[PDB]
Amino acid sequence: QDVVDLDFFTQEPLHLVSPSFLSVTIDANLATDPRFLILLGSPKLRTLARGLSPAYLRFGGTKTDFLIFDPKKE
Amino acid sequence: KFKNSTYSRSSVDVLYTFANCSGLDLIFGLNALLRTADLQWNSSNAQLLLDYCSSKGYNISWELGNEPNSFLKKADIFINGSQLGEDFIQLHKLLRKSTFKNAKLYGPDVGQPRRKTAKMLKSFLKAGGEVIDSVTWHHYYLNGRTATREDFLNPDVLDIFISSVQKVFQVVESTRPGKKVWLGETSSAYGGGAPLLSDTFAAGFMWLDKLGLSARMGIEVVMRQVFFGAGNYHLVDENFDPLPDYWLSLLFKKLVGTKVLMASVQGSRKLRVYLHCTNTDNPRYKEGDLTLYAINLHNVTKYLRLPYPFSNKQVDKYLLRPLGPHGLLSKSVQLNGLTLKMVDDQTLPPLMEKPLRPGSSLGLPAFSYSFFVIRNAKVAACI
Ligand SMILES: CC(=O)N[C@@H]1[C@@H](O)[C@H](O)[C@@H](CO)O[C@H]1O
Ligand SMILES: *[C@@H]1O[C@H](CO)[C@@H](O)[C@H](O)[C@H]1NC(C)=O
Ligand SMILES: *[C@@H]1O[C@H](CO)[C@@H](O)[C@H](O)[C@H]1NC(C)=O
Ligand SMILES: *[C@@H]1O[C@H](CO)[C@@H](O)[C@H](O)[C@H]1NC(C)=O
Ligand SMILES: *[C@@H]1O[C@H](CO)[C@@H](O)[C@H](O)[C@H]1NC(C)=O
Ligand SMILES: O=C(O)[C@H]1CNCC(O)(O)[C@H]1O
Ligand SMILES: OC1[C@H](O)COC[C@H]1O
Ligand SMILES: [Cl-]
Ligand SMILES: [Cl-]
Ligand SMILES: [Cl-]
Repeated sequence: QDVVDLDFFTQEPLHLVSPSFLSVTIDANLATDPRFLILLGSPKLRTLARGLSPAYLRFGGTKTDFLIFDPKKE
Repeated sequence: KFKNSTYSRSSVDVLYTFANCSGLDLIFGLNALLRTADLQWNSSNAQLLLDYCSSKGYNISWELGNEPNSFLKKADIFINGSQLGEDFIQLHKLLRKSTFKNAKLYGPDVGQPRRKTAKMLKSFLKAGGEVIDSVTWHHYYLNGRTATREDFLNPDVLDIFISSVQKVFQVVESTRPGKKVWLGETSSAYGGGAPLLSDTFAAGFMWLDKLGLSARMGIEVVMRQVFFGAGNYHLVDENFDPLPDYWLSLLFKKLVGTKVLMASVQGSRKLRVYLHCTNTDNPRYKEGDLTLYAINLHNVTKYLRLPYPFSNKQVDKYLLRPLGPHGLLSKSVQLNGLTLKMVDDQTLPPLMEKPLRPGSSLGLPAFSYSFFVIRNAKVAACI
C-alpha cells in the first residue's frame, strides 16, 4: 503493498491562480425570499464569509434573467 | 416555470453590505432577457441600477445573463452568441461612461460545453471577446435528482471534468488566445444538489478534486455554488451552520498558494494528488514551503513517500474525516481527530496541524482527503 511513491515537479509554476481562486456564489433567486435582509444581515454568516476572504461573491443564477430593478420598491 | 420579479434598493444594499463587510468582491448578474423590438438588449433597467450603485459608491463587477443556452427552453426566447456579444459591447459602453469607468466585466456564464454550448460560446467570443475581462462557464458532474453515493466516490465520474475543461480551452484558444477562463458557477450536482449527498463529507471528493484539476489545467478562479441558500450544495446550512465543504474550503484558503506545481504517483485514478506552493500569508509557514493535498478513494489506507530532496523534511498533516456515526454521509467533520465547530458566532477555531515524524510515510485512510505542508522545502520557484 500500500506504499506509493510521489514525483514532484518543482522547477517553475505551471500556472498562477488568483488569490481569489476559491470563490463563492449567492443564487439570484435568494433575493425573492421575504427574509433576504435578515439572512445576509446575520453576523454569524458574515463571520463565515470573512474566513474565505479574499474571494469573489457572484450574485447570479437562473433568476438573473427574471429580476427587474425597481428604484421605488418598498 | 420562472416569472419576472422586482428587487429593491434595500436588497442591493443588503447584498453589497454583506460582500463589503465580509471582505468579498461582488459580481452582480444583470437581466439579459429585457429585449427590444428587434431582439436587441434593452439596457434601460441596468442603467437605473448602474446609476444607483455609482451614487452610493459601490465597487462592483458585472455579468450579463446566466446560461443563455437555456433561454429558449426557459423563456421561449432564442438569443444567438453574436447578438449576445453585441449586447456585452453595449453594456461595456455604459460602464466606461460611469463613475467606475474601469469596472470589470465577465461573461457569458454558459453551461458546460456540449455541442450547442460550444457554438454559442465561440460566436459569443468572436463578437464580445474584446470587452470581457474573463470567460465564465459553469460545470456540474451529475443530476442531483438521480446522483448516487457511488457516483460521488467514483474516479471515472471525477475524470469527466477533465474533458469539459479541455473543450472550453479549445474554443477560447481558437478565438481569443490568453483570455482568462473562470468557473463562473459550479458544484457537485444540478437541480439544487443531490439530497443527503451534496451537503456531506462525501461531497468533498468532488469539491477538492475540482479545485486541484482546475488549478492544474489553468482555470484562474472557481466559484462555488452556493455559499448559502436553499440548495443542499450550500457551504452553510439554513441554521447558518457550516457543512464539511465549508471546513474543506477554509483549510484550502489558508494552506494552498497561488503558484501551481505538479505531483503524481508512480503507476497511475483512485489516489489523486495536487501540489502548490504554500500560501505565504500563512504565519506558521515560510517562503519556499510546499502544500500537497491528496484524495484517497481506495477502500484501504495508503502511504505516500516524498521524493528527494523532501524525504526528511518536517511535514504538518491536516487530515479530514467524518464525525460518526453516519460516516461519509455525516454533516460533521474532524481535523486530525478534533471536531471542527465555531467557537462562537464571531470566532472560527484554530486549525491545528499534526506534525509528523521527519522521514515518515504520509498516511491517508480509505475515503479521505488531507493536506500536507512540507516545511523548509526551500523550493526556489516558491520564493
Ligand atoms: C476484501 C474484499 O474483497 N473487499 C472488496 C473487494 O471485493 C474489491 O474488489 C476491492 C477493490 O475495490 O475492495 C474491497 O473492499
Ligand atoms: C418580463 O418582462 C419583459 C419586459 O421587457 C417581458 O418582455 C418578458 O416577456 C417578461 N417575462 C415574462 C412575462 O415571464
Ligand atoms: C425598454 O424598456 C423600458 C422599460 O420597460 C421601456 O419603457 C422602453 O420603451 C424600452 N426601450 C426600448 C429601446 O425599447
Ligand atoms: C475596486 O476593487 C478592486 C479590487 O477588487 C480595486 O483594485 C479597484 O481599483 C477598485 N475600483 C476602483 C478603481 O475604484
Ligand atoms: C443572430 O440574431 C440576429 C438577430 O437577433 C440576426 O440578425 C443574426 O443574423 C443572427 N446571427 C447569426 C450569425 O446567425
Ligand atoms: O442548481 C442548479 O441547477 C443551478 C443551475 N445554474 C443556475 C443556478 O445556480 O441558479 C441553479 O439553478
Ligand atoms: O484494496 C485494493 C487496493 O486498494 C487497490 O485497489 C483495489 C483494491 O482491491
Ligand atoms: Cl453546466
Ligand atoms: Cl449560438
Ligand atoms: Cl437560494
